[PDB]
Amino acid sequence: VYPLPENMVYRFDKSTNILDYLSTERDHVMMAVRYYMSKQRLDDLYRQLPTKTRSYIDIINIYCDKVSNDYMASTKSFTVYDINNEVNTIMLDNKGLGVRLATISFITELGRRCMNPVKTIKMFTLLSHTICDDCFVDYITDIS
Amino acid sequence: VYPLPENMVYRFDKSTNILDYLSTERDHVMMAVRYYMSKQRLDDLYRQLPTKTRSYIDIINIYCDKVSNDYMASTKSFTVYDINNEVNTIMLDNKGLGVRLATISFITELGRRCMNPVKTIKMFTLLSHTICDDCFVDYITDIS
Amino acid sequence: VYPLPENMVYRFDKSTNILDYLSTERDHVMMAVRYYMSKQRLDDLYRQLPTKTRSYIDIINIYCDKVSNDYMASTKSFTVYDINNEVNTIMLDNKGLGVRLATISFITELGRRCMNPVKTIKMFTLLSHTICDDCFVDYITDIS
Amino acid sequence: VYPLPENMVYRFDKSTNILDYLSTERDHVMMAVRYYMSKQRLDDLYRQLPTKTRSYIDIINIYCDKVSNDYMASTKSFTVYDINNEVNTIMLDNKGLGVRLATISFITELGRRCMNPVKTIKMFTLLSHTICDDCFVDYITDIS
Amino acid sequence: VYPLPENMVYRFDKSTNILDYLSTERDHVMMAVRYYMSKQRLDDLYRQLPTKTRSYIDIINIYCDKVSNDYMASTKSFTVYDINNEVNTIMLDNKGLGVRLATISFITELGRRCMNPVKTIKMFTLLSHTICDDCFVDYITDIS
Amino acid sequence: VYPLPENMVYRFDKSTNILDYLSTERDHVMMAVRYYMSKQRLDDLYRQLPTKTRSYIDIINIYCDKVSNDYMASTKSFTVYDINNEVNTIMLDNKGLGVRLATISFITELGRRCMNPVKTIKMFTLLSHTICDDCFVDYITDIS
Amino acid sequence: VYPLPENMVYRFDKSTNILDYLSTERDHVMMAVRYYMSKQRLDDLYRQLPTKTRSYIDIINIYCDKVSNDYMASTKSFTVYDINNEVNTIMLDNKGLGVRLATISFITELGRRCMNPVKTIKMFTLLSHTICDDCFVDYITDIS
Amino acid sequence: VYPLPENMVYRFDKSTNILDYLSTERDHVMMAVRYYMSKQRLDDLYRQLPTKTRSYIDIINIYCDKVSNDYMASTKSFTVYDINNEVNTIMLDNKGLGVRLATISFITELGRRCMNPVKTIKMFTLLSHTICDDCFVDYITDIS
Amino acid sequence: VYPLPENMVYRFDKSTNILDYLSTERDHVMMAVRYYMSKQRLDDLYRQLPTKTRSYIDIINIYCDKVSNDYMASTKSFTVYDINNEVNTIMLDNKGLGVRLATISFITELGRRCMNPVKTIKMFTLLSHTICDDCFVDYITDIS
Amino acid sequence: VYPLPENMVYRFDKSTNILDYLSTERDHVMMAVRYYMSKQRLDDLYRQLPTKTRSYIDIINIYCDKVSNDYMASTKSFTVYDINNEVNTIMLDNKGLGVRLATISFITELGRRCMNPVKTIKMFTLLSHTICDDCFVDYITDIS
Amino acid sequence: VYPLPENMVYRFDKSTNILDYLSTERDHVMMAVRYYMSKQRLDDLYRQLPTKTRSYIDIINIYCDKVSNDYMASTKSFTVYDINNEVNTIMLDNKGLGVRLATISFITELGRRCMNPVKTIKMFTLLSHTICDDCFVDYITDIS
Amino acid sequence: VYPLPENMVYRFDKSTNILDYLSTERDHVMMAVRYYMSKQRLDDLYRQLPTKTRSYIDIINIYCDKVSNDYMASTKSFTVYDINNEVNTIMLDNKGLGVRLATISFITELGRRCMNPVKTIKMFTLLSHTICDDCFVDYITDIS
Repeated sequence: VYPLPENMVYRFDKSTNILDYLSTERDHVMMAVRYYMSKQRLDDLYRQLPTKTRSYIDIINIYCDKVSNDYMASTKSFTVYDINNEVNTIMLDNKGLGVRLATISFITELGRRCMNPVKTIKMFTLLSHTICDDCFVDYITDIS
Repeated sequence: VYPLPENMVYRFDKSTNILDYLSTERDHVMMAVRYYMSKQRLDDLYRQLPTKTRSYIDIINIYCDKVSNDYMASTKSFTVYDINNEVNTIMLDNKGLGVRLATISFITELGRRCMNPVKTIKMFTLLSHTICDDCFVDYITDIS
Repeated sequence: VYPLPENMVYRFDKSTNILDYLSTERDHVMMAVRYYMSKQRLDDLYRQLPTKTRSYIDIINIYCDKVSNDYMASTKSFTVYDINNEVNTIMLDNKGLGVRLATISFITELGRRCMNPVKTIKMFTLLSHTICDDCFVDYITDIS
Repeated sequence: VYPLPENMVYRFDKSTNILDYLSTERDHVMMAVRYYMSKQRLDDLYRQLPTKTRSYIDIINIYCDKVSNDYMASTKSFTVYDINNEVNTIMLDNKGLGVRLATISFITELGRRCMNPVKTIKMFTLLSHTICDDCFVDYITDIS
Repeated sequence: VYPLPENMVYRFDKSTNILDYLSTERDHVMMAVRYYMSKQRLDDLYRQLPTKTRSYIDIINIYCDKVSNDYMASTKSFTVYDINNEVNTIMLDNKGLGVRLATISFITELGRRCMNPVKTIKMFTLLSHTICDDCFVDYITDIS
Repeated sequence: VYPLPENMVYRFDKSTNILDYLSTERDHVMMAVRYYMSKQRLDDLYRQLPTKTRSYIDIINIYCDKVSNDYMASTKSFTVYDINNEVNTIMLDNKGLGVRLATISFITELGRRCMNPVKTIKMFTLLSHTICDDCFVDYITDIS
Repeated sequence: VYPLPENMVYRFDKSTNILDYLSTERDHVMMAVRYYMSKQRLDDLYRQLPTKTRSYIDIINIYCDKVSNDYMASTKSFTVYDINNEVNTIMLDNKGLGVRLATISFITELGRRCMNPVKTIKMFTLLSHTICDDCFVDYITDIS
Repeated sequence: VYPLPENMVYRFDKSTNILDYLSTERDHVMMAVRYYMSKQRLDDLYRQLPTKTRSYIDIINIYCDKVSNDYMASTKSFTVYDINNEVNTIMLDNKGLGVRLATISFITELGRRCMNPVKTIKMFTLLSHTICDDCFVDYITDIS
Repeated sequence: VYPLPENMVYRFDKSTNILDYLSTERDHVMMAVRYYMSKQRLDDLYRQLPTKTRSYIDIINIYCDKVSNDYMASTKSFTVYDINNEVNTIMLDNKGLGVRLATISFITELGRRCMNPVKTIKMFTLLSHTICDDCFVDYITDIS
Repeated sequence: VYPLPENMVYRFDKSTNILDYLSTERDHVMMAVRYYMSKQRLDDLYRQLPTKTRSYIDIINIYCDKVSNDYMASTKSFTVYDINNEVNTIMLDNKGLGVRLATISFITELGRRCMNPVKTIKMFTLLSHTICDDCFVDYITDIS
Repeated sequence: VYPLPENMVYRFDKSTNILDYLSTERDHVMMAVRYYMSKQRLDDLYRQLPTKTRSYIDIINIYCDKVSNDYMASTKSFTVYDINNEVNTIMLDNKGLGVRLATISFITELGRRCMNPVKTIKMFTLLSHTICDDCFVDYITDIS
Repeated sequence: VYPLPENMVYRFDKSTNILDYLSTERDHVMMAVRYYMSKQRLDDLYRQLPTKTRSYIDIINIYCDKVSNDYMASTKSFTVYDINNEVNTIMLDNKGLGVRLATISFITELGRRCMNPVKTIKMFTLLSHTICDDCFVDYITDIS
């Protein structure tokens, strides 16, 4: 509230939201276990990727990291399904590279805000299919 | 086969198994998209964890990393369920810290070998519940 | 003015405001002396803090740094007093961690904008009392 | 479009605009050649600058980098000329350091958005004359 | 006492003196809050200083750091006032650079030993006026 | 002259030639402004280049940097035009990669020696067209 | 022998085997000369390789380094010839990438154990022909 | 040819000579395989050398690296044999350390220029015998 | 037990064995005190060793570290005495360097497993006499 | 003696005292063996310590390192026993944290001066019991 | 002699010339003592220089280092005197900055080649007077 | 004088003594020239020293640096001669290593305090002869 910028308190509430999921010691320990497992798995996955896939990851980092540096998801009842379909529709109409990269950043931010890991990775899996249309694949292979 | 150590060819076949999942350019690009999203999400998650949870992650790293440095999952029809229940049974009988840490490393390795992300993170989620019994939580809070 | 974003010139005026305080060579040298003294004192203070206090500082850095990276004070007649009391009132009503961390960042920014060192550190001293209610202390000890 | 923030797609379109200039392999190679030449020239130029000029560059970095971290050009028919004259007019009226530094950052951003190198460096050359009035030179020599 | 060097126990008592100020959890948290605020403010201040002031800070570091590497303040009732006046008197008689730099180091050490932040920064503010006589300013501008 | 190697004095005269362009404080400040702008623009350009173009830049660095480590332009009336045409003629006769890379290094050195930025970047622009014949593009795409 | 693991003494005997080749001061100096020459040559070779070849080297490092981290040659009368032919036969039957990478690691280990440099590099030369069948080349170009 | 320094085009032709050996994809892959093997072998060799041999390598680096920083081999029909014998003759007459170190650098450069690995390492092997006369061994043991 | 590799649980039990020695807070603090003292003493010891001894330590590191990277002690009633005598007997028969280095690594591992510091350093002291026979000393001085 | 500060020669005699223990090559080699073993054991011990014990070690480092940076043992017949008992007596009377930390630093320095490893670690073991009274444990758990 | 570049053997003879001054162990030890003393003195001198002098040193480094990277003294009877006077004469006629910087590099190289330390530093002392004419001082203060 | 430690003002006077030698701009520039020359010469000298001499320098650093970290010369009429002879006399009586190392540190400190470079290096030259008696050479060769 006021003297404080209202946008500011909301941002801080949002940044401390994980704490509502860490109510007991058991919750903390389970989070630690899952993080260890997930982080080891991701580090290992990258270690098995050949340079073709690594260069595609580099391209995504180049554009998504640039924009991000230059400039309902934490709910219990979260509808990735309609967001997916809305995305699919935007992609059939707009054939630019930009909107595809924008979708990647948008979904990534929903993933940051989502406190359910199974839901998060289902979202990533579905939306990566939707984002990788023939148009996106053609851009990525062209500029790599 | 022979002059080569048979264990060696099997290890190399295993390490190149992801390539059977990367058959088309689209498969490569989707993998790149999912990796970007997953890695951003994990980096962001850690950034929101308070020092209590970070110290619990440190403990797991200390023991699991030590052992790992000192010393059916890639299939289509993978049964985490029975592995879980076998683990649950070992934990009711053996109350040592070691077997709990061993389970973490074991499941982490199954996660490395699993080429299906939704299945992998369901496994982590279920098994982290099973591993974090009152006994494990008590150890972790005691030594942190 | 215009072709330039008006927000931009104001931001640049604000960032060069210290220069009005550095009018003579003597002003520059006194600033250098005070900075040396203050910076040595702060480095020394941290060096005498035990790990309990350091972990509490880490928690503040984790959340305040996250928000800050994700997203009248320079006047002669500055009223910390009413700002304090407004803060105190917000804290009696809102018991969230977020608003407490938001207050820390807000007051820190007023401190950045304040060109009077005695006034600045009186502000910090008063407001740190106000921010550290039983609610904030309970959060910080809980998650550390 | 919508579920996506409209500002976001526009930002991503803007960040991928160079790709319209890299349509053929020849375009990529020529860009690589020009970048090598330009970057070698700039590195070499700095290497021949004495400490007086380097300290003036440091001052610009200190204030422009601070603001930038705290917070029609890509067209074919780009009018630096009127922008220059508008700037010249603002500088005759406003004698603050801030507006001069703001002009530097503003023109630098137009340079980032400009996909024509000859036009870009003509812009820099003209506008550096306009920005470096006696007022700006006096500030810069005073605080260096 | 004895087998131990008496100077040694006194030095260790002195180095652990902050702990008498950190008696409760609230005291620890308030210290953490004030340190965060003060350290952010000081880092920000330096970031707004032009190269002239930075070179003056460098000079102080060069001589005070050299001597320090080559080789009543923590009380409740601390008299900066008489120390100031004693300093002022030494400076009217001794016109050397050395005694001015010695005063800086001396007052800095009193600041280290002072467990009251408002008193500390009042001391720095007053004594920086006293140390920066025309003689000191002349030395500093001459050798910079 | 003599006891000194004549080549040596000439090299030192050449390395200090920028100083004739930095006669006034205004000249120093304008140079600082232009350098800031040019360097920001170049850093930004690289940040928007995809991995295809970056690998082409790497190839140029690999060969031009190797040779350079293993082993009239500063005038007012400089004729890039005839140098261009001489280059064009050498390239129609000699189809080797080496002579193309040699041209890049040669023109880069003329750029180093040129104290006029508009002339320099016109030179780079023209000569990059001339160097990037079908032969050069074919080499670069082949070995990348 | 026993209390010691027999595998351990054998491993240590193997690791100190070079010392039988360094019997005189002359042997040490000749080894130093040959190492300098060989290491300079290899560093220089890499420096002349374009990014295409470097990415192929990266692929080999990615898979061979992964397996190696996860998990008769020192004789006078060493038969690379039959080992080659055995390898050739395994490759005609097994078309997997894994067995090709396994051969690389296997031959590399024979090279480590071989104390004759001319024999070692003849082995590498022959076996690199044998390993690089159309199948291996197709894998490597596909995933790069 | 001319406007270009003739020495320069020749140097660039020389630096790109490996490309004539990398005509097919198979040639690139075989080069990558051989480089991996050779580089692993050399890294492993150094790892088994005791400090005596390492200090002898350091001596060669100290003098050969100093000179190199201060300041027919790529043919099909290359005669190391006569070069060896010419070297042997120079060493019988000149007993200085310098000429021995000069031979090392000279042969190392022939090795850089030689595009045949078996021939290169035969050269190194033969010439290291020739260079390591009693005179060279005496120097190296004396100054180590 | 089973689904888990039995070797794995045993390894994890072994790696967490210190925790049985850290049952109370006092045990933790005493361990911290002893570690500080022991680590300071060892760092200080190395700092007083001349380059002769440091090169001998380097030799041990070179061979023991190589093997270790390439590839009853925690009991209350531990018999170093018989292990010593068994070692002494192996050394009278086997005059190789390898078995001496193997003994060093073997005893070092017993030291890692031993949770009694006085017993551990008695072991090291005795066994270092036994390992350093005239044969070992001759090897070490020869190759240093 | 004189022109030299007598304290200085004594300090240098003290710093070279280990050399009287390194009279033969065998003595050097045994020292190298014992250092390797002791240092490996200590590095390994730390690697098995959980974060609780590590934070207690951090506290000791924070205060003992601060004082040490701010500001009969090498004999054959050394009496730790009476020093222990003197310490025990000081601790029963003085309940400050400082004197406990002073004892740690004092005993650590005796350990530095002691050239007998078995005696040194017996000293550490005994004195760590004596220093870790209920008072010290209470301080350390309170501030961690 | 020939197959070897004659310039090369001469360069290597020159680079190993110090060895004629290190004929005995005593010569080596005295060199080590003098180097320690000289290097400590020079490091200490720089540590007492204020930023004015440091910026003048930076200017010399900028130009002398640039030229050196871009591109009778070791005798017993060395005449600095005539070289000085020749330099003095060149400076009265040539008023450019370049020739002054060239003299610095020239004399520095004579210093490198001079194996007598007293003679070397007399040379530096005399020639620094000669080089620092009013013309050089004016350049250096102007561009700093 | 008093409130200030008298030792402190004297230390600061001593640390700023060079400034009396830097009275004019010419003095600053000459100092910069001499420092550049001396520092280049010393860096170059070390680069030509073989590992034997470097290990002797390491030994001096090990002991002199240890003591220095653990714990009339600036006059116009300075008598190195009598100090030398006093040293010579102490060395004939005291045959310890310590007193020789103490002399090195003592003379090094006189060198730090001496503001005349020719006198300083004459001192180093003379005293290095005096310190390097047969006794010192024997120690240094023994422990290297």
